[PDB]
Amino acid sequence: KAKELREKSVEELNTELLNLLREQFNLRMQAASGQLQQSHLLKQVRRDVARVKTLLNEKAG
Amino acid sequence: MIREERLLKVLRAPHVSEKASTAMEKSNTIVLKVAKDATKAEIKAAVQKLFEVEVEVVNTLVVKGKVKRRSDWKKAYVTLKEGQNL
Amino acid sequence: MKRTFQPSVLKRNRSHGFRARMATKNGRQVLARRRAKGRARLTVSK
Amino acid sequence: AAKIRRDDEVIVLTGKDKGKRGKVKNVLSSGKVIVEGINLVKKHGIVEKEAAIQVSNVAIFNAATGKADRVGFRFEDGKKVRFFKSNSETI
Amino acid sequence: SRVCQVTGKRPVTGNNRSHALNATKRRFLPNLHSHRFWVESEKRFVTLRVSAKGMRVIDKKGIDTVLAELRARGEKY
RNA sequence: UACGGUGCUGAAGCAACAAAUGCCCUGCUUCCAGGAAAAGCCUCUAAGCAUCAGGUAACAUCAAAUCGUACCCCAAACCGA
RNA sequence: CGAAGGUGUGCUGUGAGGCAUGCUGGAGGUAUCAGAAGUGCGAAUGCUGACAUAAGUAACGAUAAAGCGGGUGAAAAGCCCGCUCGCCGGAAGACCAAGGGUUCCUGUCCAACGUUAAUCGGGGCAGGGUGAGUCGACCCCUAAGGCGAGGCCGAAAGGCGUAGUCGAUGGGAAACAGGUUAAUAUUCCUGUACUUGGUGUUACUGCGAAGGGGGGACGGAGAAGGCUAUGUUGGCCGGGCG
RNA sequence: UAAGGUGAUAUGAACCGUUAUAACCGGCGAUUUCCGAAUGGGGAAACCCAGUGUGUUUCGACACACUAUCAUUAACUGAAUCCAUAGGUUAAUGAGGCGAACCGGGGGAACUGAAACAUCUAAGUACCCCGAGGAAAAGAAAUCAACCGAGAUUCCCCCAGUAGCGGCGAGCGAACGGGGAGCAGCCCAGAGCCUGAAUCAGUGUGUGUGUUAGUGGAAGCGUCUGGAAAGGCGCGCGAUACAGGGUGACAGCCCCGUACACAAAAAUGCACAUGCUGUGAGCUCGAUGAGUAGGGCGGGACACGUGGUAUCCUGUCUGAAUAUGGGGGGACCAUCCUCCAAGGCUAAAUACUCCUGACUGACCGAUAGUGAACCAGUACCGUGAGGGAAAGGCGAAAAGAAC
Repeated sequence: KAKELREKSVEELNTELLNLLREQFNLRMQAASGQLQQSHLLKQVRRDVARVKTLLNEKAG
Repeated sequence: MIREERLLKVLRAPHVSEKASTAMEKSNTIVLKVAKDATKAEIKAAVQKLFEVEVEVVNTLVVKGKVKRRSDWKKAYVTLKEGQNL
Repeated sequence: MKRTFQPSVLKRNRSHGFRARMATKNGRQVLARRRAKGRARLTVSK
Repeated sequence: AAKIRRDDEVIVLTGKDKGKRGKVKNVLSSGKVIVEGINLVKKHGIVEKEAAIQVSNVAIFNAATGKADRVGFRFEDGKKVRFFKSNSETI
Repeated sequence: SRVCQVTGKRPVTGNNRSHALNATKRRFLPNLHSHRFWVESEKRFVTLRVSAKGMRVIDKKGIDTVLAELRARGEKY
């Protein structure tokens, strides 16, 4: 999953990061409200934010 | 300006209780769990943006942790102007 | 009758608190002793 | 580095089920296996599950020599392959 | 402290011995005095805390070389 | 009406006298034992600034964060096992 | 196909002891000859744990005080509700600070806890509850005091202390009445307010210190007067006619 | 390196992976909240309050960095005061704190023993403080010896409980000399000649060895008792492996291994080989450490308590010769023997264990062994320093008991 992130540019890595954070917020709000049975999305999105800003850190020098 | 990320971080969950309901149907105010370090301003901005509703004022209180292991959390009384939220 | 322990949080922290221990080398040795023994509560500071 | 896997038709060496044959349904991390229909715990009324058994207690079934066998590890085509020891036949 | 800037003499400890040889832990102090020395090269008076043997060393060597020694070991005067 | 309680409507709503240890009063009078401090505050200028900056007034707008707020508290919640 | 251990019984030796095998137990134990001992308990006002005794004895914590009816429950002297009766009333009422820390409120429960029973509880368990520009803290400022750049000292560690910096128990800006929850209210809501900055805009202008001068800013006692909280009585209004 | 996973709890739930990018383990990274040397100022630790820049801004604001003190070095400007200094300011570079023992220093007891006690002993011990390093210290003769000689320190066995010292009491207690372990010596106080001239560290490599993942491993069945075999019994087989641990009782052959053979992207250590970098050789003539040696006084250290007291040290006061010179050779003097102080540096043998891995015990087996086998420095107690527990075991499998 990190590969296709690698060929992506810093500019679009930020857009994806924002998209992931909005998804994290949405999933948090479903999960708190009682729906969202697919409870693993939470871990998936945290992990995806992690790799996105790992890549985004290593691009910056 | 408070940037996008902090807003995405400050709202934890909607607090649901008899008080929270009656608050919604009488004072047109919604009660939320927020990040323990969130501010009146941050909660206000976050609600206005992420919920696309208009807010009059925010009142916050930190609920002390009950013996068990409950962590201290902050409860927010968000008073909407006229938009129906949820 | 009046007993010996009349609590006061301010006085407690000023007399035995963490920064009072750190003020003098003898207090820092109290702290070193208590770490060496592995005290869960290192001082009165709560 | 296992010598007993899931899809594996295996025979029991000890414990009321000597000689019975079955398939390894599950492999528990504690060095026990769930084998098809050997260690049936019958309690009350109706059918119940198979309790675990030590992997030490089952042996891979050669099914050609018709007898239990020991397993070994070699490197055919630069790849760890399991082989029946009493036959040298890759599994 | 009671240290000579020049020689480094300090207070040392020793016994005080009575006629019956009763021993009492005591101290011997350097004969320190704070005295202003004319430094010809610098055209200023430098004040040093020296023992009397310190002044004698100044007299042999001269204040310039002694001040050099103090700078060398970093004593501030 | 859940027998807990809830809603709805609502008349008069004044005067006299007596009043604190409370207020005026940090006053007043007396006394000897002769009764904090600094800031806010108000005014004056100095170096400077100079058709500027500041000040002052009006008026509009906005900001006032963060934390404590339950409960006991002459006591079965504190100090005394 | 029954190890040690435990509990019996028989036999044996001068003893310390040994041997056998019933039962329990359920997995170890060791003839022999050597070797090494944390090698043997009844006492030390021994040490630790168990369990006795007195003995179902004393006691059950202010001599303010209880009695019925109904409810609920398996069960009510103690819980709830009602009616009486007693007790406090400058307190045993209310409100805080300090301290405590969730004891708060609600629903369940009754093991332990509660000197009795408990259906009850500050008990267990689960869910809730603490909303502030004006109240407090923080914050500006200082006292006693603490710490203290340099500094002056002192075998070292350190001591004292100047500029300073902290430190309330003190001085610095401002919200009140009604209504509300099961539990929060000067915080929510309703009405009516007030304070301090910033930012503009307009008018008019001397503005500007770590400095100066005022102010803050002050004792004890006593004696008035003028008041108000507050009460009492009349009137008024609503009800009453025993 | 894998067919299984998502630490335990732990069921579950949601999933993920199956030659390969599930998991897992190693190397190397990135992130790393607040407190705490805590360092931007404060503070009652984990909090409060900033300033200064640089951006952004939706004008409400927001982000990110920096900012402690000291020492040193440089720049700048710079009082009395004229130059000057003192100061100030700004950078850069270090340091700070913690950690078990060991080690070197600066301080320094008492109980006790002497059958009392004061000399003495305990004892330079406990403790305190400061500083370093993987060791530290010491170390290259102003050393012993004895008329022969040896040859730097450290450590061990002797010497020897000897000689001595000692209210000649209690006690304390050497050397010389020998056996060993280990074992290289150097440099400045200075210039010439020579001139990187071998050189000891720094780094970049290259190679060989470790180390931090791992890989393969060799062989057994029938029958009997039993709940189960690993036991018995019969007949085998491997073995450079019959170390161990499991597996339902007691397994060389069932499993994990074991002996043995291997492995490393990468990152490290350790040898060498180099390249280079500060550095210096050799040579010849010099020079040869002064408030010092010694003395007077008061102490301390030497086994040596001042004794007939050598020797060393220094608080105090003095004060040489200087290589035709001086020190020592147990008062002292002569003699003839030996060495060169008043400047340094230095490996090894030696000490120690917070830690890590392996392996072993006529070591313990839950009142034992750590205080603690168990979520223990915990509950608990104290105002605080500090004190300080009790507590293991169902079964082969929860099959943990539906009704």
